[PDB]
Amino acid sequence: EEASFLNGSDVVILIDGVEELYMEEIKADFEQDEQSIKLLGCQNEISRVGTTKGSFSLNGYKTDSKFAKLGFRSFEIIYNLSNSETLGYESIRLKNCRLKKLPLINSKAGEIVKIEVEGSFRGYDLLNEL
Amino acid sequence: EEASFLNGSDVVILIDGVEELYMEEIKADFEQDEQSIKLLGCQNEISRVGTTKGSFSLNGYKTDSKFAKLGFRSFEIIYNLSNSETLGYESIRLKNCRLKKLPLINSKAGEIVKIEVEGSFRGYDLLNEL
Amino acid sequence: EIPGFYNRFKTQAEKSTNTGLKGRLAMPIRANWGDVGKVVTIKNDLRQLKNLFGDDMNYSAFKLGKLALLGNVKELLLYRLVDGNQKKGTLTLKDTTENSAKDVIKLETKYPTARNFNVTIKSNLVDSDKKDFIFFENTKQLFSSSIKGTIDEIVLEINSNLDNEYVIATKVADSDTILANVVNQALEGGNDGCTSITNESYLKALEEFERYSFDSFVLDGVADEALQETTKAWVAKNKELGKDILLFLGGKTEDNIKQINDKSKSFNDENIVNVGSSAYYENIKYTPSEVAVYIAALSVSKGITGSICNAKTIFEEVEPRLSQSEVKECLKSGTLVLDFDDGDVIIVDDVNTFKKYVDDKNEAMGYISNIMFINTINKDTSLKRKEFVGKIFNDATGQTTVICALKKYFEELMSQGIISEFNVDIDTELQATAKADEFYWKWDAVKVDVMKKIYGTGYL
Amino acid sequence: LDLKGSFLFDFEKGEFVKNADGTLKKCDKVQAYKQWCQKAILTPRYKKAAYTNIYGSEIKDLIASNLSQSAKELEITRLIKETILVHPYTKEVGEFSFNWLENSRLVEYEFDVLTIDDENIVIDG
Amino acid sequence: LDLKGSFLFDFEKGEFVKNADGTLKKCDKVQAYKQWCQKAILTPRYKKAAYTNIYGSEIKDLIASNLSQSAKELEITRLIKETILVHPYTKEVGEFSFNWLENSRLVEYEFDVLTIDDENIVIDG
Amino acid sequence: VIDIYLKNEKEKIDFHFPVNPQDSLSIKKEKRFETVDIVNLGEFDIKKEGEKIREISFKTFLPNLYSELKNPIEVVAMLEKWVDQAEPLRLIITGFGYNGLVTISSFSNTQTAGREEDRDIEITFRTYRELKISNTKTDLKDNRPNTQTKSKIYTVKASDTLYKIAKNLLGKGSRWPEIYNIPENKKVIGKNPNIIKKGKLVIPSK
Repeated sequence: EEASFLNGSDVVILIDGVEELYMEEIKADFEQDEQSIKLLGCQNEISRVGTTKGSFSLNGYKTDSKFAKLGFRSFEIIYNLSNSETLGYESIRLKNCRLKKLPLINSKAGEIVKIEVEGSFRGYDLLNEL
Repeated sequence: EEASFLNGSDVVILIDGVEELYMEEIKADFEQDEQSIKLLGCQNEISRVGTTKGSFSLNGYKTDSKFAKLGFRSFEIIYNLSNSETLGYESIRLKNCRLKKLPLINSKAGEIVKIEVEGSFRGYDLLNEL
Repeated sequence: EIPGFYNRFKTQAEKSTNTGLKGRLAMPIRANWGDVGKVVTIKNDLRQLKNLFGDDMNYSAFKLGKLALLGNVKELLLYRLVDGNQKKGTLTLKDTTENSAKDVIKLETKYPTARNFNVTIKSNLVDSDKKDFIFFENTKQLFSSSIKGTIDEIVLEINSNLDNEYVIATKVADSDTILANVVNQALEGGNDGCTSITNESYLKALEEFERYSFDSFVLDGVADEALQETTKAWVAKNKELGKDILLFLGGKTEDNIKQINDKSKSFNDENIVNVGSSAYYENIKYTPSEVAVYIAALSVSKGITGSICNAKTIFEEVEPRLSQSEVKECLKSGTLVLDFDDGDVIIVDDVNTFKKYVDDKNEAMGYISNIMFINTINKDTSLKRKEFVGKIFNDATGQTTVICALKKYFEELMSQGIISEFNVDIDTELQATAKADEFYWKWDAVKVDVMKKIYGTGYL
Repeated sequence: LDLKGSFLFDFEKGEFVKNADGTLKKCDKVQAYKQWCQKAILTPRYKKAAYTNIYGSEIKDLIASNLSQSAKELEITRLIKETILVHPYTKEVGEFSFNWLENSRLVEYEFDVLTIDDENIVIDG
Repeated sequence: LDLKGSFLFDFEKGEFVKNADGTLKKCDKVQAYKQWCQKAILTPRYKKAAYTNIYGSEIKDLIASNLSQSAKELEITRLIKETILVHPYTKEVGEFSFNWLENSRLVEYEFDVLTIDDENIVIDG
Repeated sequence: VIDIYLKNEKEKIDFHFPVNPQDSLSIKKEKRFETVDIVNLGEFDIKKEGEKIREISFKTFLPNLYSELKNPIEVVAMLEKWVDQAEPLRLIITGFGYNGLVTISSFSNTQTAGREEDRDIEITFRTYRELKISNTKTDLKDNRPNTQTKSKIYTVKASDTLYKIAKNLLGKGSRWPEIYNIPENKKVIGKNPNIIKKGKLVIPSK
């Protein structure tokens, strides 16, 4: 047993090839509409794969009008997670992603102006596997 | 790394060109009904853009019958967020917005008379990008 | 080839039908042609057998090899048994310009044989500076080619062309002028060694076969008692070495039902099978020893799932036709008998020689399919054994790994529908004294059998 | 039906096989049909003016086509199948197989079925 | 059909081309048709009383129209297409293109297809 | 991998669909038969010898910007033109493994509220067939579809002869007087049909 975990401090995100270092949360999932159909002779139901759909959520602290200016244009998100205790790093890129809604305005009381972005992505590429 | 965030204290809101400084919360989103359809040969689903719909929520402390008197008339909301640590400011205006419901009455116990407004807006304009 | 469209046509018999076959068989064949004194594998192709050992039906190679091939065996391990006295067809060709007629080229058959390879060289009518070298097998042309007069090219050209799988040229000496014209000069001096095969010579094939692995072994269509007893001991020896070989035999041609049944009763090993009937195939008789080749091939080809309880054989007629009582005696004696039914020769009941005891659980051991099922599992476990003997740490995790491997392997047999229920577990008794390669385990399974008989009762 | 025999022609040598008598080697109806099938495959369509539009194939023209691999496989199946089936003796051609043994160099199989290959029902009143 | 030839007329010079003999330069049916097409395009409809309602176009009147750019593009396509197609020799006109090279000053292309441009099927029983 | 190709021939256009057929393809097959009842026996099925026309349908969208591409408006105009084409179209579907002559029965485009540049398409095809209206004897069947097209005007080559042009370009070859009797062909060709020159433009009939 050894400590080889990873921390969000190591996260590096290039929104369209630009380091959006101000994003303090990110998550992306690649789900499949697995059809499940029940066969006559088989007791247990059979699950059949289907087409995949990529969704991603990304929220941070506002520092400019980047996303509002970006609009619904297609773009790319490159995510790099690097182990610092030992060398090696994971690197992912969402092949073609679009926003589902512009967080046009958001603010409340004395709190910092947080920004939340949600969208979908067609596909992905796994550039490094650790 | 440097501190260049923004705080809701810097928020300036002109409801129909009038400083409604008593609103201590605002948020507006500009969402799109992104159609998602699955193609025969492509494993991953294809997402197709659609028409946009603008929604906004705005709540504060009551100080007059402005909103009840306003009714469902169309109007404009100009939002200005200004960086104070460094110069520069964002400026948005919701091009054509209407209330979805008049908060006609609301009060409870010894609490301050808060007011909550929800509506939709047809479009927007980005007047400054920081 | 040039870019473009090319096409050919082939008879449907030339289809690559070798896919999907099963089983491995061995044979100490007598052959007129091919490699001598070694085992060779054939992938169930008639042409491959034809090229490797010719097509002389007089010789046991092509004859029995064809029958085993018709049995749909995945791989046939043929050994060219020989008497000795082995020789290759050879010839020496001579030069013209030297009045002494200098010998310059020696030709030789690719393999030892006695067939009539012949050479005819004539002046090339287009150009005397060349000559046409036509290679013959008896009166049949076998290969033709024109050649330059220089000796080195002539040996090269003979060894160059595709159709010289039969003969290889060799230079004895150099010369300038072309070889002398000759017609149909036989490559004398060869010998196939089929003459007067010794009883002992079979034993050489046995030892050679031992290094290989095969599902069953069948004799070369010979009912000699000494060979059968020798092979009986040989197969029994290989069982003690872990090699589970199934033996197929057939009694002598003149043996009656009494002799055959006594022979089967005399040795009732479950690894031994006696054929008690000759058979016909396009007017060519096959003695019970010869028929055992086809019986062995069918049993081996069926593998685990199938059986030959009522398989329709390729044969056309069986000389000894037995009544039900005679069938019952032969079947009770462990004799495997083919029966004629409505123009069809059908093997009956899948029996082996083991019928004397059938002590309760050993009743199943009297059938070939049951024994084949048992032997294959032992082979599969033996394969998995040798991957771990003294090569994995004998710990509980490692032992659990072995059990997981064996348990999953049996689960594949469940997927085939072969087995209804199975269990594999730690042999706690023999586990009390474990060592590096002496971990011990136990198992038992319930083989699914093929439907054999039906009883109907018409209530009225 | 009464199809008739024809004369052998070794496509390997590109010459007619003739007996020692010197007469050309006759052969069976079925042999003639197989001889015809290979010839029709090798004859490009619409180009050799002796024959009508029915005869011949178009496999050579497919080489220059820009269709994908899978599309070319179907076109090969259509072209070979159409060319052969014009003969009365053909019953069915199919079971096509393909093997792109190199990056862009192909080997394909197909199986032909004769009229005589049909299975006949056995019954009479 | 038997369309007939006509006489050249250099639209650049606005005069008939005549040979050194002094006779007007005759030209081919297809040349005559091309000569006719340009003339019909330049002839406004309903205004030059010599011709019936079939002849002529209305492109000039579209200039004063208040329709949007895209609407004017379709009207140009309709007007040019309608004017040309009256001729028997026309098969099809289309593939229109537009380029508003300045703010409100336009250049457009279109492609004409003759009756002879048709492709004919090759077959007979 | 899946692709769709429509190889029009009367217009030598090899259209390739930019977009795969949305959700799912499907082709039916139904044996052509009739049902008949018999007194005291009941229903029976009688097969009818003829085959049956069957349809292939799907839907797509012609995107504005994507691999070869063209404007959706022109593509719709292309297909709508092809709908009225009497001559058949060759449809090939790679992954589905379909290949045969078809003709477009119905076609429809659509502009959604957003995505105004794209055009949602719903198309339907019908399996195509042909109607082929002394010394009786067995001969080759006329199964080959005759889908091949040539220009309506021919440029004579060096080795050509008027009979050869007729056979290559009009079938039987004895059809040459049809080419010659056209007055334009008579004018360009000499008064001797047997004599011809490389270049002369010739107009096959129809």
